Amino acid sequence: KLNNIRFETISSKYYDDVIEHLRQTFFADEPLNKAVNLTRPGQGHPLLEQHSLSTLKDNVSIMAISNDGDIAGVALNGILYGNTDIEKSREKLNEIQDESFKKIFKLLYEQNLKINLFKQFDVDKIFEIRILSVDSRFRGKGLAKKLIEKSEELALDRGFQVMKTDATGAFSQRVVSSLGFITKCEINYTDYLDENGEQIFVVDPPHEKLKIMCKVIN
Repeated sequence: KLNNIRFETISSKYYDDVIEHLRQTFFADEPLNKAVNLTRPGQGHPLLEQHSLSTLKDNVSIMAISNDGDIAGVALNGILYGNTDIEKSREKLNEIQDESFKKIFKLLYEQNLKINLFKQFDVDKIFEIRILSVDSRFRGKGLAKKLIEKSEELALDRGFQVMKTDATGAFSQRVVSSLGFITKCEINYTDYLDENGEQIFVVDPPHEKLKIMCKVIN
């Protein structure tokens, strides 16, 4: 049944299910992952999975569970601290052995250098939406938007004042725009070129831009 969907904060007993959901329905089809053939469904990826698990452990992610306990969708959210040493990401960047993964990491890193949301809003932590995923069986039910609404409700509960997402896809961008998020930084995939003038990411329509977007919630 496509109804009686429940929303809950993701706890450890569910990590396996959630990671499986991501392997099966999300990772391979995300615009940038797809552009560089990062992986295929069910196969997963050690780095993607490590990152998702570390995110889950922030205890601010939301899942939509169906009547029979299937993961209908998730919002994997993480906490960004203003006091985290930047160096971190440099080392991480120069540590990766997966060429394809490194390209994505680098684009996200580089764009994030162009703004400082901690200073702009005078906050020491930011609630980051990292993955927004809905299982194909459950599309057309408005779950993606609900997952973000629920994420904002939890963020407010935990005393956050600013939410952020680095949205790589057009559907997620439209969802968060509809909920009041504003673009702070953006770049067209057709404009992000290697030294020889060829695109680093050749991305399938309708995905055209990476947008770093944010919302003041309190």
